[PDB]
Amino acid sequence: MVVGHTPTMRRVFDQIRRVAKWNSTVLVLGESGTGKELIASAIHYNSPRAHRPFVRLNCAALPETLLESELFGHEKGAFTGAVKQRKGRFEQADGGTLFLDEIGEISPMFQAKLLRVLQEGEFERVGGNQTVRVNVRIVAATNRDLESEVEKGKFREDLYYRLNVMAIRIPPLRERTADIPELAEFLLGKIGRQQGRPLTVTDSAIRLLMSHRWPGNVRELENCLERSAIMSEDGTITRDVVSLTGVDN
Amino acid sequence: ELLPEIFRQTVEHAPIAISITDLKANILYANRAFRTITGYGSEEVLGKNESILSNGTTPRLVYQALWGRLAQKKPWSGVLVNRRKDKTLYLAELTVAPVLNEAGETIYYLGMHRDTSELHELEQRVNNQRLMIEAVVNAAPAAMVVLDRQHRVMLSNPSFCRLARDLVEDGSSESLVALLRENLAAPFETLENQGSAFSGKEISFDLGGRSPRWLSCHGRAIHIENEQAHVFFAPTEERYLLLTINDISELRQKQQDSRLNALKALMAEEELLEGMRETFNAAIHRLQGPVNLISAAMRMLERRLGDKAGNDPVLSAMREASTAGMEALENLSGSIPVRMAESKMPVNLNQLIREVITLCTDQLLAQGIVVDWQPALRLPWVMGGESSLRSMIKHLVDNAIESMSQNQVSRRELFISTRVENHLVRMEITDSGPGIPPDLVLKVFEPFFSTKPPHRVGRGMGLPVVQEIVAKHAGMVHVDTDYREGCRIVVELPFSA
Amino acid sequence: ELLPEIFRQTVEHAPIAISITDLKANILYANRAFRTITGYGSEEVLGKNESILSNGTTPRLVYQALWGRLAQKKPWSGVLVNRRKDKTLYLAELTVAPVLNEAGETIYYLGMHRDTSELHELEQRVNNQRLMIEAVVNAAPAAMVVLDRQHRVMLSNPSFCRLARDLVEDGSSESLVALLRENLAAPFETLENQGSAFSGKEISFDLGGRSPRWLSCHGRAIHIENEQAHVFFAPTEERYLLLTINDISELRQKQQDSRLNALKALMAEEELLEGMRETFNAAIHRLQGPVNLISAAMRMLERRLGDKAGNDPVLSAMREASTAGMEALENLSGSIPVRMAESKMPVNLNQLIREVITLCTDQLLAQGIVVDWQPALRLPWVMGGESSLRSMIKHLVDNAIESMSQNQVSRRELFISTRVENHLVRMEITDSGPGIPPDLVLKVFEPFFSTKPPHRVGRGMGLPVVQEIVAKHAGMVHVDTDYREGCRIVVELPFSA
Ligand SMILES: Cc1cc2nc3c(=O)[nH]c(=O)nc-3n(C[C@H](O)[C@H](O)[C@H](O)COP(=O)(O)OP(=O)(O)OC[C@H]3O[C@@H](n4cnc5c(N)ncnc54)[C@H](O)[C@@H]3O)c2cc1C
Ligand SMILES: Cc1cc2nc3c(=O)[nH]c(=O)nc-3n(C[C@H](O)[C@H](O)[C@H](O)COP(=O)(O)OP(=O)(O)OC[C@H]3O[C@@H](n4cnc5c(N)ncnc54)[C@H](O)[C@@H]3O)c2cc1C
Ligand SMILES: Nc1ncnc2c1ncn2[C@@H]1O[C@H](COP(=O)(O)OP(=O)(O)O)[C@@H](O)[C@H]1O
Ligand SMILES: Nc1ncnc2c1ncn2[C@@H]1O[C@H](COP(=O)(O)OP(=O)(O)O)[C@@H](O)[C@H]1O
Ligand SMILES: Nc1ncnc2c1ncn2[C@@H]1O[C@H](COP(=O)(O)OP(=O)(O)O)[C@@H](O)[C@H]1O
Repeated sequence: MVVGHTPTMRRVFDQIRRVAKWNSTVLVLGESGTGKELIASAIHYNSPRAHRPFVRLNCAALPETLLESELFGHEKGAFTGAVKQRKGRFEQADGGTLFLDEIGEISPMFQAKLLRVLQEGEFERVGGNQTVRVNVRIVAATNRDLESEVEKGKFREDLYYRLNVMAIRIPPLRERTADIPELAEFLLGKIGRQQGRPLTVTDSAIRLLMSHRWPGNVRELENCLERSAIMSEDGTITRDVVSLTGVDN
Repeated sequence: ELLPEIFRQTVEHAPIAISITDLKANILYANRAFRTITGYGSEEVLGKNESILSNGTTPRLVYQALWGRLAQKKPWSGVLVNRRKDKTLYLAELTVAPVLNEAGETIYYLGMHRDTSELHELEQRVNNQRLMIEAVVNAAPAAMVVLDRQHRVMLSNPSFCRLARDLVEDGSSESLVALLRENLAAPFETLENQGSAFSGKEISFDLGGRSPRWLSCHGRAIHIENEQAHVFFAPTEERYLLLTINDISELRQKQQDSRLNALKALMAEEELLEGMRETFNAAIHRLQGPVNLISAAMRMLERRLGDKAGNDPVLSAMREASTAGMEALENLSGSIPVRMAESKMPVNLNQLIREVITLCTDQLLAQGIVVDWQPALRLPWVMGGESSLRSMIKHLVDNAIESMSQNQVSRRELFISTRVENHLVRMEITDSGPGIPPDLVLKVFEPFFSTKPPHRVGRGMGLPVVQEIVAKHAGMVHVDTDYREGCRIVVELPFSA
Repeated sequence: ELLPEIFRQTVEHAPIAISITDLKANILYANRAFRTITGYGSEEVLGKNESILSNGTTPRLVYQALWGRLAQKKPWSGVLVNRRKDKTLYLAELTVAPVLNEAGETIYYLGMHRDTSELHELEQRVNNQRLMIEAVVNAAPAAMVVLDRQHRVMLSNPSFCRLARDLVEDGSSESLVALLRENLAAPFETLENQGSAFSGKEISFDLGGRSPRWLSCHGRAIHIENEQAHVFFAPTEERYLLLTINDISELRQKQQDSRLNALKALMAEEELLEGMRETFNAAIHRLQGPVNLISAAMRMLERRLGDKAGNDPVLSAMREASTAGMEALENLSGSIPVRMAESKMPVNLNQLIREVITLCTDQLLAQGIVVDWQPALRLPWVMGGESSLRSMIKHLVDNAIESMSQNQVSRRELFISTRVENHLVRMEITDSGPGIPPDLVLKVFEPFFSTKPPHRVGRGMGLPVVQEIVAKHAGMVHVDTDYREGCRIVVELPFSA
């Protein structure tokens, strides 16, 4: 389902089903479009927790107060908007795999709290004081440069060390261009079979992929091949057809 | 009333040997045929005793009976063997009667006989042919028997009696025949009614406790023509029935063993393949954690210290620790096996589970575990590596069995079921054990965690492995939490429609 | 020749039914036997036509010959089905002759017959019992042939003719006997000379390139009594031979596969448990490096910080990193599979090297690899676990095949040899693959090492398992530094003297 053959892929791919089996936290280091969500998904489907809930959480998309509440749970009325008591992500996914996207945007004060939990598997509600030992698995992920934040003091160092414990650095597609032909074929073959017509890409676009720096990695690659196929009446994605998807050179 | 010369001509013209002798059996007259049959000339016959025709083979009781009844003035009838002038021997049916004068006194003896060589040549040929059936019957290793229209055993061999002794309590061939008729059914009835020879029909006997005996059954109609004298011009045929029964028991069962053994053989490599992948999945995982924490530390101590960082012995300390691990992570990751595409072939899941149960049956009965297998009548075959899907069965069943040894198992039972639910082949292996503690239902799935100590075969890997096989199929495996009288593991895997 | 009155009494006392008739065949005189044989009384016979004896069953055609031959003054001989007064029917060999007067003119006719019913009831029984032989043989599966004293084919079934077409070029039953006769030898000789039944003589025929066809041969003696009329009172027996052959070819061919297959599982299961144990050492050794280096960082960091060590977020996490490292190291060490006690037994590696190649023959042929195995003529038994020693060879073969598969190899050759050296059983496997560079000859045995490209299934664990199990057997394993045309791995294992 996931393709790649460069030496960098050997670490990332083998790390996928590796940490899949264990209960250890996972930090998925990588820029946008690297696969962090799907790396965790491939991790989950290859984890014994494949049969258990798989939770994806973006720590940057939630307020600090809501972020602390979500992971450990909160009592009713703890903050504005808490109309009903909500079970924490640590407990809702107890025995499950927790994907924490953009883990590096958490506040310094909470970072101390998350540290203790990751050491002993014990945590407290936001407002509760009953210590619960949980066989919880974590999958962190961050594209932020936490090193600057710890350097600037906005990120606690103790947790950052505890967060980058399972660092799986998904390399940019720029360093693994040898995988581009193998990466594109799986998507192109899938969409070609899916649409009922051969969705082929011209050689001119292929040269672009080899020379592309890939700030967005395969996400920008995927958004184009799928749109390109649409206006290619025969499915033959031509570079002009590639251009209509809005991908910058 | 007739002229005496007519009686003289009556004897003379006969084609049989007729002789008139004195009281001493000296031939005084002979017809044309007596010369022809006995080979003696007209002049050579006068005066010779009838004792010359005896060759000594006839019992003396026959001759004394012949002569004894003559002294009683009574005819005597019997069959003799006479010798012709050329010394050839033929069966001569001789009857000698007295010649009574007008006063009733015996004056002469009468010697008549007819050629009956054909008679004996055919009964002995019958006796020989009767011996032919008796001897040929004795030779067949296949239990063979000839049945008449009433299905009576006319001849049986030791093997059929041995089969009767081996298959029937009494050891009699007749009793063995009765049982075979019921099992043969159509081929026997077709043979009985139409006489059509049937060959190669296999039947099965499950006698309990012993491997069922599978027999190769063959048969043919055996035809006898009518013998009675009045049907010489129009013989009519009857029908016996032949049943030939050959032992092919070990042949058919042994087919099961090899495929059963290739079954455990082919799967046996995967748990290594998953085991080698799983066992090594622990190496980097345990390394990846502590190592990366250090890899950050160099970038940590570097940024705040900046220029002085390069002179900090601490900054070198974590760098060395991180670099050593990073080398391992690359070397450990770079040499990981890449699975070859195991030939995806049509796999009969019920076929395997019926088979894997056969391999693991012995240790199930060792614990008194009742194996109740209910293969799905119509289960689609999955396009995949037979070996890999085969392997995951043993991992799940074995661990459940070890729970069968625990005293919480009031009744020791192994339950294996296959069904298609949610468009997936749902494999449920339920057991009557104490089960897994609810808090440890997943920690057991953690690699190397074993509630039973790792001091036994409990590498904490069987549950991780089944997931990897299940995961390789993009499936899902879970323990049914509703069942608490043991551990019920549920495996959902895609199948080829 | 004698007195006329004797002839009249000769007919009266004649044992056969004799009657003197006119030209129309009306009986004028009857003898005692005619009454006894035909059942007609003396007075009831006089004046009655001979047609009373006629039943109509006999064809009318013969009667023209009967009456016709009388016209030319010639005897007529034939067999008729006569009718007695009680209406019973018997075979009557009737001869009719004319009665001449002194002038040579026919004056009277003679009726004269003999009972031949017993003759026919047996010749039909001959034909009947003959047909028993012809039929029974056809449906029997086992190939059987009836042989005379000169080994001539007396009887054969379609299967024997089919077997002749299958075992002999010409397809003749007689030629099949020649091929079958040579192989049987002693059981056939014992049966022929002494008539002793032999059962279960199994012979193997190797067709060449095909599965050898095994035939189960059984043979009994057939007895024929003498038929000639002269042995009526003392028949003499002769001996023929029946061979009965059943095919047991398919069973034996399937028999080898099960043992081959069953043993495939044993090795694969064994290498898993052994493969586990050595990965532990690499994991523990691999983990120990970074983890200890993590450990050392804390104390050296603590000393500089002093009182600030308590509140240093840097120190706390790295403190745990060693703590996790200590826990990680402990988890690996304590979870080693404690092998169920492997009976350290004398094991002959020569037996196993034959197995593995037969086990591994499938993959070797796919790549066009020539396998040269040179088992030691006398290999002393290796003391140790047969389960452990069996996995040894496949690990070394797995090393060759995977590197053998790399396309850098143009010529694909695999050489295996065994010998005894220095009180140790020394084994070597040599291939034509890329090989081990001289500098890597020794550190390929440090666990997990592998330079094989990731494209192949490179566990890096074969030699280490050999190193692991070799250590279990108090031996030594190393790769020959001198060989550069491939890889030559040396395994030394002590043997039970
Ligand atoms: C009319 C007639 C026809 C015969 N036809 C035949 C024939 O076709 N084939 C054949 O084998 N035999 C025939 N016999 C019998 C024959 O006469 C011999 O008895 C017989 O052959 C046995 O002879 P042997 O020398 O082997 O035995 P022997 O011991 O010489 O005689 C056998 C038995 O017959 C008795 N016996 C023999 N001769 C006389 C006699 N004259 N008076 C009283 N008792 C006597 C003996 O006491 C003894 O019990 C016939 C006899 C008669 C009267
Ligand atoms: C001495 C003697 C003994 C016989 N014994 C027997 C016996 O034991 N059993 C038996 O079945 N038959 C016997 N026959 C034959 C018998 O006479 C009949 O031929 C026979 O019974 C068939 O009779 P039908 O009425 O079926 O046929 P029919 O047609 O009456 O006769 C059969 C054939 O014989 C011819 N034939 C019949 N009678 C005479 C005759 N008087 N002169 C010339 N030709 C004639 C006919 O032309 C015809 O071709 C005997 C004949 C003779 C002379
Ligand atoms: N190694 C890979 N092989 C194949 N596809 C990949 C790989 N990495 C990323 N992708 C593709 O990139 C797309 C977006 O990945 P995403 O999870 O958004 O990465 P990120 O978390 O870095 O944004 C996915 O649809 C996925 O198919
Ligand atoms: N069916 C089951 N019933 C009870 N316990 C089980 C069952 N399956 C697994 N377990 C538990 O899971 C633990 C780990 O098993 P696993 O990880 O499969 O490898 P291993 O059994 O070799 O340790 C065992 O200690 C066992 O107690
Ligand atoms: N029989 C062999 N043929 C070719 N190369 C071998 C052989 N055995 C070992 N090697 C080389 O030595 C290295 C280590 O082998 P080993 O430790 O047995 O495990 P693996 O062969 O799986 O790497 C391999 O990377 C391979 O290049």
